[PDB]
Amino acid sequence: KTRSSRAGLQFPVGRVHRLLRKGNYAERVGAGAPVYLAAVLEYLTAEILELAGNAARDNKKTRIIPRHLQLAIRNDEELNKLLGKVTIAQGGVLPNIQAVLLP
Amino acid sequence: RAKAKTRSSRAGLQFPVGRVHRLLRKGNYAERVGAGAPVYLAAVLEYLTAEILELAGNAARDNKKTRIIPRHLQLAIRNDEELNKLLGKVTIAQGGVLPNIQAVLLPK
Amino acid sequence: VLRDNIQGITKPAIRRLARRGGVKRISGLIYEETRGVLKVFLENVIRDAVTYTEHAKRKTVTAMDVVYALKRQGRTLYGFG
Amino acid sequence: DNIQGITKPAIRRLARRGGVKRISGLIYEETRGVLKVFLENVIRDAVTYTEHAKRKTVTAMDVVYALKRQGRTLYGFG
Amino acid sequence: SRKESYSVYVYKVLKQVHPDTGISSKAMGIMNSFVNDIFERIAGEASRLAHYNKRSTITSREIQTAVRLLLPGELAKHAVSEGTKAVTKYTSS
Amino acid sequence: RKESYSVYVYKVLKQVHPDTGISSKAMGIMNSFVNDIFERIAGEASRLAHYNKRSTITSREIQTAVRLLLPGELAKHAVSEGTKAVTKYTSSK
Amino acid sequence: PHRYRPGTVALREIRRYQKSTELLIRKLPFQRLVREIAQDFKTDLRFQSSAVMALQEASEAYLVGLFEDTNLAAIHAKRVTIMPKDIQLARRIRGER
Amino acid sequence: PHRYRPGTVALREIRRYQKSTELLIRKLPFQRLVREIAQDFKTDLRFQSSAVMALQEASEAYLVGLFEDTNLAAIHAKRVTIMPKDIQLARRIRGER
DNA sequence: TCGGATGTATATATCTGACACGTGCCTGGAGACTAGGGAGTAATCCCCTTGGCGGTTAAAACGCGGGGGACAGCGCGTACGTGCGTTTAAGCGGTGCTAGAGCTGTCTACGACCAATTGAGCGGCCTCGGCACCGGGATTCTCGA
DNA sequence: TCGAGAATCCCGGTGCCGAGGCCGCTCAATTGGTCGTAGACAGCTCTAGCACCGCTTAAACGCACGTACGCGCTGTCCCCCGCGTTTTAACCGCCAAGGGGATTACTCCCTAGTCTCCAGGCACGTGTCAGATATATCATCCGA
Repeated sequence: KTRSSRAGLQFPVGRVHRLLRKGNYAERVGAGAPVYLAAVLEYLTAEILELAGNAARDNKKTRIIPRHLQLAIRNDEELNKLLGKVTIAQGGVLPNIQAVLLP
Repeated sequence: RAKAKTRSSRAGLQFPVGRVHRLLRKGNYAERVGAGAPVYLAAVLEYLTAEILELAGNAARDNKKTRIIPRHLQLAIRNDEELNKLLGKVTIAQGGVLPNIQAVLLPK
Repeated sequence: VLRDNIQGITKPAIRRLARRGGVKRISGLIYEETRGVLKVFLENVIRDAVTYTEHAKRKTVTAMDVVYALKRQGRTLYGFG
Repeated sequence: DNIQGITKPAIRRLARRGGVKRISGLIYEETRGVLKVFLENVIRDAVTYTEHAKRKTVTAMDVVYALKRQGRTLYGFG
Repeated sequence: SRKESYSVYVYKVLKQVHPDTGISSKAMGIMNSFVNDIFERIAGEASRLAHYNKRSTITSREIQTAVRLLLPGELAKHAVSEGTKAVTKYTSS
Repeated sequence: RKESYSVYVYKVLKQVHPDTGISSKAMGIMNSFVNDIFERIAGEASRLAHYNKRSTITSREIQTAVRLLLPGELAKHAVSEGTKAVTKYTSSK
Repeated sequence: PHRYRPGTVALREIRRYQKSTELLIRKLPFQRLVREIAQDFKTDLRFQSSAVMALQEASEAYLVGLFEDTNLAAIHAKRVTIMPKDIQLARRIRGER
Repeated sequence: PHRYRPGTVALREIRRYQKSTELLIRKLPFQRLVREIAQDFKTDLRFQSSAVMALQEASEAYLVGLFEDTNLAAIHAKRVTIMPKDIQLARRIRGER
């Protein structure tokens, strides 16, 4: 019955519709806008989580921590471009030493 | 019904208050808009316009020009510190640049 | 069609832009560097301008599309529109 | 005098995480100045939000909003 | 159709500031673009301020806080003084 | 009662990695990312609807906002998934 | 015979192009380049003259700010001639690379 | 005896603080600095723990990014040691100054 | 370039406190049904964008000295690392306690909405004055002496 | 220093086009009511921010010591600038057309609004194991 299962998604289409209606974005909100936005959000979340799981596995760890999210975001050209101006707390930095400093 | 008195003249402003109320109501900013919000916003906008026009007219007078052109607006905005900070990511069309030659380049 | 019009941004035009920028002496590779920086900037702006145009079901890129595309990247062109 | 609590080794450690090999002496003050300016800018807007909210405590959401206003979005606190 | 522009009011302010100074069409368009940009900036900040505090209305205090947040230093200290002085004059009919 | 995306972010994680877990700090970061992207896309769609004198957010506006926001491959894949989801939603009544 | 020394005819024209408010780029070549670039996004587009002018103003403002930063970077390295590495460093620090 | 040659330990501690995710700054001194700075805006202010922590995480990230740009500005001048002029160049180009 | 000696990974016991899982319930999401207004489709108008040809000439492309600045190499001395001893204050784990953050119940004043009413501002039309342009004279810089 | 020579400013005269004022008239701002509800105000609770205190010990600080690197100096040369000549294509004007961007008209169907029902996800509690820590066991780098 839930619109998330009717569209084959996992994010809540109903909650997204409620937030779109109560968010002061437009006078009225269409019927497929929540479905489209929930699909896009779920796709981006899946991309982030699949990239962070690889980083967590490369560290012999079965749990995702902020450092793994930072590695996944900074090692992807497009995710780092979408989140260029974002700071991840407890995420550290990307290991990068300039060649000039090396002996 | 009495004589019609505009809300922008009752408050003493020159910018319109009814138009600002209408733009705040048809702008999807909030469900409701208070009575004093358009007055406050119109007063702020009028002050900010007068502040720029003062320096633009001063720049036009320094150039022996009666009228204000975009070059004078750019000269007014870039010279003043706070106007430059407010409009630091803004490009004024046909405004040119502020004359600034680095001291190193000058001849000896 | 149209091809290789990036050379229409001649060397004197780049030197005049540098002079207005306050540059006293220019190298010989600055022209090729600038003709590749300008192309990137123009592609980035025109992609969003054409997106705005296509959304409105139009075939002409209006000045408002360019203004909105510029304001999207935080550039806020005053003047047109 | 609390700006001296940001010691020379702390600035050196931040530089090392930033990939720095050698540091001049005047950096340990040129960096304190920048840190103080940044903190003042962020705390001004945080306290503005706190005062508008009719509150006397600065919640983490006020700092998050003040940072998001300056372009430095922060993930992890709300 | 009728396009609405702040030309009349900007000209009024110019004539009360500089009685004998004109303004061109391009400078008038730049002033209209500046007024629209600042209007939308302050209005968006006020909307976000109302949303953050779970409010449902934009009062004069949200505009005051938006002006304080957006205008730098001495400019905000003067704009707040004009906004409050205008609101006081308004509410004494 | 406070509403978060923890349940859905955890379900997606079980889809993409059935043998890994996610910490509390990472869940907070994922909620802050989802909220930020939602706000970005919704604001862009609202501005798009405002520019065209329309008063309805539709799949057209959300798709154009996604195309404007996300980079090339990310935007193409997001648009494909959104269109597929809208099509499935519609056909299945 | 009266030849100016290499370090004067160039500050001159710095003062000139900082005093003026012109465009400094030919208009037809820029329009042609804009159309060429836009062919990659939608075939058979009809640019509005105001759009082509706004593009030119924005592009030259960007190129003047970039050259200011390039000048600063080239002066930082105790140089006068701007090098492409100066542009690279300016864009890298600006957050465009 | 085994004095690690000048520069080699400096090569280390970079691989140490880029692998770690800690704060690198003492927390009580930073809280005291935050309160002292906030006195100038409102008296008798109380701060939330998640607020001082948020300020610390933001400021340290800002400083690390500034030092990353500053190192590039210093390498540009054919140097290895950062000087304050490198910080000023990075701030000026980024738009802070 | 191997000998001595540091500073990383590697392997194992041992907690423990976050993580994932029952649970139940209550609030928010479905499901049906109605009204009406946004917008989608059709047709039309005109305006403004594309396309073209001719004449000027301002500007770009070219080629040639030549000087000045970028680059490399040497040297010096200083200031910034490296390590050792100390001492200073940061954590940490308790205590108490009290401001004030957060949630609830009235109920009152304020904002939305609607129905005439009209004047402010938007559109169209001169027009003369501010500004651009040219011609020449006076003024200022410049560079080889 | 000095004066010929080039660049620039000033001063005036002429033309020209747009900034500004005036008239007409819409339609959006004003006035005056009702009505519903958002939040102002008082009040209660409980929680977490603050203050303190002892103790341990990790980190910061100060001080030799040395070496390597930033900065200044000198020499080369090469490459960029100033200038004169030759294209050349921008640019202005003036024409023609037709594509499509703005309008209105109509209607229809899609979304808001409301009532009713129910399920899922949000606090809450609990076992338990993923990972952090103490302890012992090979890449590299410093010196003849």
